[PDB]
Amino acid sequence: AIQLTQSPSSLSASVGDRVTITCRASQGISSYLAWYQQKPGKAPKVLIYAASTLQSGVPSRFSGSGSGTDFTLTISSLQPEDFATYYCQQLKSYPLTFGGGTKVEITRTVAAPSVFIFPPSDEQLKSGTASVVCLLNNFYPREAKVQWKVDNALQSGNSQESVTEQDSKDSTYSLSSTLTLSKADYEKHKVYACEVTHQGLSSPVTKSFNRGE
Amino acid sequence: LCPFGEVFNATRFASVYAWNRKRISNCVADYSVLYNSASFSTFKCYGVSPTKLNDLCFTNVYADSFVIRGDEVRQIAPGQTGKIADYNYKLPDDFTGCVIAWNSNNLDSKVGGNYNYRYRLFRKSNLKPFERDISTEIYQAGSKPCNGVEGFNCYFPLQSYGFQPTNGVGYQPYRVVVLSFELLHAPATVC
Amino acid sequence: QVQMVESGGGLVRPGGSLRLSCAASGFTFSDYYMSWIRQAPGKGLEWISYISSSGSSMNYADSVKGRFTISRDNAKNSLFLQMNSLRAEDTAVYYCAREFDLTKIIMVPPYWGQGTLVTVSSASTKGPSVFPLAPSSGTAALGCLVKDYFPEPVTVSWNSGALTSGVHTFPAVLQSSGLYSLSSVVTVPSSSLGTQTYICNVNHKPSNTKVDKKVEPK
Repeated sequence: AIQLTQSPSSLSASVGDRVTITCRASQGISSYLAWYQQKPGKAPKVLIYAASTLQSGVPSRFSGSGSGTDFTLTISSLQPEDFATYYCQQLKSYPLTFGGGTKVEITRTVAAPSVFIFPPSDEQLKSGTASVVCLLNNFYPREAKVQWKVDNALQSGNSQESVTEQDSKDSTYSLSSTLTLSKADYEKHKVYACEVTHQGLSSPVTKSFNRGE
Repeated sequence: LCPFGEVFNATRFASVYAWNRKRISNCVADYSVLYNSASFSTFKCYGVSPTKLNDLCFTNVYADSFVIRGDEVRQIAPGQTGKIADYNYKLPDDFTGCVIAWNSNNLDSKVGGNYNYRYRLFRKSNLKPFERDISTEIYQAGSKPCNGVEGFNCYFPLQSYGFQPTNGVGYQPYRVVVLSFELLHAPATVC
Repeated sequence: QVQMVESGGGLVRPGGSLRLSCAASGFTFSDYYMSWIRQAPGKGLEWISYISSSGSSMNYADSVKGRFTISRDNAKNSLFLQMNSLRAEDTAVYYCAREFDLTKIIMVPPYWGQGTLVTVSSASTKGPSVFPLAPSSGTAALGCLVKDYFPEPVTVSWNSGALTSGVHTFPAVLQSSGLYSLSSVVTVPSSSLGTQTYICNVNHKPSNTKVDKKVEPK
């Protein structure tokens, strides 16, 4: 019954700053505390155990701190792959508890979006439904808006959207720009377009293809 | 007429730190034709001669019974050391009587493990000859306390047995019976 | 070489039952107080239960007390979960951890296996459909597309694994059709457009649909 004050809940850092995580604790746990980093979806891994000691092979930038109930995790120079969500864990009594989760970011320069365009596949079309797809890749920040200009009559309400997690490689995103239509409504038209409006797109630019090459 | 050949013929013993004990008097036993069913992995003596008691009378005859592992066989001996001899059941240096055991893997090794029989891995001090601390106190390995929770250096004192049949003999469940005596200063009861 | 393996997720109808599995080696398994953990998708992680070194003592977190079943096999280095009378909210990704070593008294850095997805629903299971995206243009790029499988997950892999550079795995963009579409795609040197061959490696294991697709242009 030992609850954890994961502090703070969210943040974003310019690349290579020092950052610090408090984990206050509902009890006095002594040094019974480990610190974990969770790349999106992957398993967590230990980075500090015994509240101070470094795990094997880890770089030194992670600094374990604390004793009693206040606990600190320091990073020396934050790195573009250290994008993760973070959890400290109490390890004293077996009701086994964590911090709420510090989601953590990188502040990179505004990157330019990279946008290709792809048709419905012949496999795709022959099923009965045809899907058009537009590319967002290795850009920063992730905020942008896309538009489907089919025959120049723009399509609102048939667009499914996914976004990549920020690149652990170089802090730049990617987004899924799906179109969804049946074969007939795919063949009704001839002109198929896709428009991109990002902050770093000094002006908006566009990719396109005509149904039938 | 007296019914000695009873508990080992019986089926389920007690776990070693929970060793069941019988006081027997007003009795008469066959110490040889039960020995001559000598299918007991282990048998040797510290009190009196082997099976030369059948016309000998006693005040008290004792028979504790429990189940250990096969490696844990060695322990049931005057002057022994280990979590069995120190924390579970100590035989005195002046031990008067003997011990029998046999491979109960046949009987008491359940397929996922006889998670029932258990032993005290942990005691603060060491128990005296013929002592039974059947305590569930969450042993404090570490300084910071347990308060009744498991956790770091705060462990449950009794480790389970988990007698899977596949085990090495070391961990097959050996069913054990001790024969103490306090034959002195009371009627001639067990012959 | 510390190793842990979760296996045994997928679909389960609520009120029906499932069973998880954590095979281990690399350390000495029978030493450690074992335990499980689950995370609601995107949400905070929650300890659910543990088991002693000897199996002599266990206890469940309250959200699952009784309903589920810790168990370890000391001689095959495996921890288990039997999950019963399941619920649409029991749905999480179920990790296992190696924590407490009676062989010492000092701190052990707990080891977490890679996890496993349990999803409790009665809307039953559909194999995915796999679709390429052939390259068009200054330096090119290509990827695949998967659509209409249920439940999660499906597997990123590229060029029989030989590719991890620029592989952009998309989150599963769920559909009106109540299924999952998504895709992983990769930036591809426009020069190797003749010298290489590019094949993507799906795995919808819950529907046992596991297929590979070529990507070449025109």
